Amino acid sequence: TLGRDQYVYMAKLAEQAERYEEMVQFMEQLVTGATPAEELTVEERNLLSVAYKNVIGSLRAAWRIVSSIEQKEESRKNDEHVSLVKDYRSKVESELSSVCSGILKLLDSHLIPSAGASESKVFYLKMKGDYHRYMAEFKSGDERKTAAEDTMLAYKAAQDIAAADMAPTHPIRLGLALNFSVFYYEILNSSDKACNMAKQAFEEAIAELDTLGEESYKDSTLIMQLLRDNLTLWTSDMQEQMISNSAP
Amino acid sequence: TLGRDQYVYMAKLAEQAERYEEMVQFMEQLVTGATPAEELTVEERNLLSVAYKNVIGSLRAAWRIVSSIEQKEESRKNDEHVSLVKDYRSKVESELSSVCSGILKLLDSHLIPSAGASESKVFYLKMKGDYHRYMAEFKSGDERKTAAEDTMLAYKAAQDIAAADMAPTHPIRLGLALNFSVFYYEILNSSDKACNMAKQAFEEAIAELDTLGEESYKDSTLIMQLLRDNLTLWTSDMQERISNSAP
Repeated sequence: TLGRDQYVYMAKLAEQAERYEEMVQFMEQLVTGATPAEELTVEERNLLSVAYKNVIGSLRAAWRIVSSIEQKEESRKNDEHVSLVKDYRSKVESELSSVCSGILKLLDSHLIPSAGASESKVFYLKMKGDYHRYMAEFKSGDERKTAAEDTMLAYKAAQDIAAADMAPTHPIRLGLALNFSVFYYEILNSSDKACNMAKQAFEEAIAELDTLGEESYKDSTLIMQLLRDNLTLWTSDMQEQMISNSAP
Repeated sequence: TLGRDQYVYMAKLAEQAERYEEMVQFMEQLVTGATPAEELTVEERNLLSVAYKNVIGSLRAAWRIVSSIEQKEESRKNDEHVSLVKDYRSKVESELSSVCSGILKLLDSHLIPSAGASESKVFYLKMKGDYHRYMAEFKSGDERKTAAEDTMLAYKAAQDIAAADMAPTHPIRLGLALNFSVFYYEILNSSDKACNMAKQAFEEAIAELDTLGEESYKDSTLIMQLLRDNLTLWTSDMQERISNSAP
C-alpha cells in the first residue's frame, strides 16, 4: 500500500502515459483508503472523474462504431456477419457495465458518504447520474427504463441541492444542467424539456456573470458555450412534443 | 472456434473499433489454425502485422513518456518519486516483453515454417528482427546484448535472402534495409554503418526506379523518402529525434 500523496503521483503518471485503466486503479485505491472518513481534495476529485471519463469514453466510442456496423450489416441481410457483430457488441457492453458498476459502487459506498458540503454532493450525485445515463445508452427496455429512472433520481437530487446552495455560475452546477438536459434530449426524447432546462441554467449564469472569478471562468464559460451549442443544435432540429455535447 | 474467413472479419471488426489487443487474438488464432500446413494470404499477413504494430506502438510510446519522466525526477534528486517511476516503467517493460514474445513465438513456431517463398520469408524474418529490436530498446546490460544479437541474426538472414531473390525496389526489401539501418544507429550507435546501409539501398533502388511503374512507385518511393529522412536526421545529428522505421 502506498500513501495518499503517492497515489496522486501514480495517477498523474498513468495519465501522462495514457494508461487510464491503471489511472482508475490508482485513484480507487486512494478513495477506498481515505474515504468516507475524510473528503477528497478538488485535485483528487477531478483525477478520479478524468480517469473514469477516459476509460468509459473509449468504450462508448467503440460501442458507437460497433453498433453502427451492426446496422450496416443488418441492412445487407448478411445474417452471418450480424451474428458475429452482435457477439462483439455484447462484449463491449459487458465492459461498459463493468466500468459503470465500478464507479457507481464507489459513489454509494465511499464518495457520497464523504461529501460534507453541497458542492461535493452535487458533484458525486451528478457523477452518479452520468454513469447511470451511460448505462441507459446501450440498454434496451426495462433495463433502460430502470437506468433512466436511476438517472432521473441522481440528477434531480443534485439539481435540488445545487439550486439552493450552489451559484448558477459554478461549473459543477452548470455541468449538472448540461448533462441533465442531454439526458432528457437523448434518453427521454424530450427536446422541449431539455431546451427549457439548458436555457434556464444559461440565463441564470449570465445574470450573475459579473461575480465570476479567475479560478472557474473558463470552466464555466466553456460549459455555457456547450449549453448554447446544444441548444442551437436542438432548436435547429425540430422535435414533436415532449450526438449532443456533455460536460467536460 | 471460428473459421479462417470469420477470424478475418473479427480482426477487421476489432480494427475499426480500435480494440487492437483483441485484433491480435483474432489473428493469433487464425495463424495457429491455418499454418504451417498452408501460408497466410497477403491480407491475413498484413492484418497480423498491423495488429501487433499498434499494440507494441502504444506501449513503446508510453515507455518513452515514462522513461522521460524518470530522467527528470532523477535530475531533481527526488529519490522517492524516482523509485516510484521505475516500478511503473518496469511494469510497462514487462508488458512490452509479453507482446514481443507473443509474436516472436508465433514467428518461430508457425509463420516462418509456413513461408514457402522468399518474399514471405523476408517479410517474416524482417518482422522477427523488428520485435527483437523493440526488446533491445528498453533492455539493458546482459539482456540487451542478447536482444541485439538476436536482432542481427534475423535481419542478416532476411538481407541474405532479400539481396538474392528480391528486387532492390521492393518495399519489403527497402523496409528491411530501413529498419536494419535504424538498428545500427539506435541500438549499436554505428552512425557510419547505418548511413552506408541506408544510402546503398536508396542507390540500388533509384538505379532500378525508372523501370518501376506507378503501381508501386508510391510504395518504393515512400520508404525511399524515409531512408533519406533518417539520413538527413543522422547527418544533422553528427553536427554536435527517433528514426523513421518502416510502415
